Amino acid sequence: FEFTLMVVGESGLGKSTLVNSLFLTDLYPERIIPDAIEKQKQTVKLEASTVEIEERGVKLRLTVVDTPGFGDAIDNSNSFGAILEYIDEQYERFLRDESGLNRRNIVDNRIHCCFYFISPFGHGLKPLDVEFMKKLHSKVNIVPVIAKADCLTKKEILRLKCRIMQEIESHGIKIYPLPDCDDEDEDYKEQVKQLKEAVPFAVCGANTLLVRGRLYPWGVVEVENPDHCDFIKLRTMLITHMQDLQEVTQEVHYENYRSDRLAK
Amino acid sequence: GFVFNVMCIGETGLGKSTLMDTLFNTSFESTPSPHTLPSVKLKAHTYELQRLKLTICDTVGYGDQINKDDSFKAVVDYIDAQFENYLQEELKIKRSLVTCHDSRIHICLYFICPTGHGLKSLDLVCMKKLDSKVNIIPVIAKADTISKVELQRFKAKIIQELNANGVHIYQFPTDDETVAETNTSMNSHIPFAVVGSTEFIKVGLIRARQYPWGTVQVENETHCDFVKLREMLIRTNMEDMREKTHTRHYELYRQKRLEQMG
Ligand SMILES: Nc1nc2c(ncn2[C@@H]2O[C@H](COP(=O)(O)OP(=O)(O)OP(=O)(O)O)[C@@H](O)[C@H]2O)c(=O)[nH]1
Ligand SMILES: Nc1nc2c(ncn2[C@@H]2O[C@H](COP(=O)(O)OP(=O)(O)O)[C@@H](O)[C@H]2O)c(=O)[nH]1
Ligand SMILES: [Mg+2]
Repeated sequence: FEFTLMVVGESGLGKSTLVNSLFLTDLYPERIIPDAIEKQKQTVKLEASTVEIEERGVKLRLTVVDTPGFGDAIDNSNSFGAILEYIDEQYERFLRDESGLNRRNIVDNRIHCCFYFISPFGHGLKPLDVEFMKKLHSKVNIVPVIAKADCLTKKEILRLKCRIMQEIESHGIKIYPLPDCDDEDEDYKEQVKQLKEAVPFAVCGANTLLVRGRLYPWGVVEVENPDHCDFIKLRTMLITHMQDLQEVTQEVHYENYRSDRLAK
Repeated sequence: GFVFNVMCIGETGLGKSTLMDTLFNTSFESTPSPHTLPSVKLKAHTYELQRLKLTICDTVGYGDQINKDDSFKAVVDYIDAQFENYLQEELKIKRSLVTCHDSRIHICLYFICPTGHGLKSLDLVCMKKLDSKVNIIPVIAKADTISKVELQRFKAKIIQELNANGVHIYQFPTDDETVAETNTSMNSHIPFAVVGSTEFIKVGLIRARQYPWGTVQVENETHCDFVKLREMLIRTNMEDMREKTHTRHYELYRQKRLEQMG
């Protein structure tokens, strides 16, 4: 494999903690966290970090492309301007290398999937969330993720899940769909059925072993436990859908960018 | 009655109205606000409870626009409007200050998102525009989102960033030697990690939040600083807020207008 994942969201949503908690890694050493004095006009930069990881015989080269500074400025206008240019750049790099007379070894840096994180503190999708997803759902597979699920009770999780699903339906956002299964397997058909009913995945990230979880004076949040958060469902969906995510990136989004650019 | 005016600054949904119901043990009119509001505005309601005439001034639409540049005028213009209303009442020849309704904001609770890092850029700019206008009490809204290990480093970065930008926050009076020891640890736990809840869980009837891994007791000091935030409701602390509002903030605005008026 050679999979590329993009992470987008406000700072302080546990994104770095989540992407680390997936394959139990540490992609962000010496993480420079700026202060509020240098964040009012902090532009959105793109910093990639590729990591090797073997998952039950599935050895893959995971390249994570974070977008530090998204939605942390006073005026978040054109915050998603650099994210757009990078994705189209990777499509252009692939279009140049595929059209050239020497395509023996090509670096495939196209973004196959893009996690977008939603703050659980508010009531639903914010204008920054809507104007981002609508401006990128036709170029990359958007996967909505409710960050920091452990601040929402049972009733609050189902309330926020259903609302931001209506707002996605209302604004016409094309998030990444999970493919339907054919008879085939019965247990796998039940697993993919609960994945469709759990989206948007309200997840929790933690690197502390206690069996990963978070410690509170009133209790312990079990990350790997589905009854507490949808971490295991997001991780399971990622591994089982890396093929489809890669294929839809090539056969759909890339081909649409190709046809659009060939007329320019 | 005791005219105490509170202003809740906080992003939409951070639990401003929930904490007010939790703190006064009642249920104020608390309709939610959507994230689709073109600009930050203020909604103020008046209530007569206990006996005091409470005025809660909430921030409607805060931190939702994509362009949050001009999201400070409506706050400052309101706080300056109440100062001008009190000042113009003084200038009146046949004035009635005893029956005049003092609508000046005495205390202002700032709800910080429980991100864990520090203050957003919106937080620093908003507090530096109001540090010379109102008594600012910063709190960490939805404090249960943060563990006690992270909460230690969080209050560290918050206090550090505030005292590095020269943001004048409110401190509780230590002049009285009796309240000296209690208001010492009181000021030492700012920002108050607060958790608001209107639901009750069986215990021996108690305000708490029910998670599948535990229950967060709002009135438990080891869970949250709500027990300490409730200390601002005593008569001496409320009087100190009104004292400082008129002695420092309003008198500053009064000396400004008297210069402009020549
Ligand atoms: N994790 C956590 N959730 C809370 C807490 N307090 C309230 N909530 C939840 O978040 C929601 C907050 O609602 P409000 O208090 O009305 O939000 P608000 O601050 O008034 O924002 P506006 O509606 O725009 O005025 C509630 O419905 C609760 O379910 C808290 O202390 N911790
Ligand atoms: N309550 C809660 N806190 C979390 C979770 N994940 C991470 N955190 C805390 O959030 C803080 C910062 O998270 P971080 O990943 O650096 O934020 P981000 O990288 O900007 O998205 C850390 O100190 C974590 O302890 C979660 O699922 N729930
Ligand atoms: Mg409210």
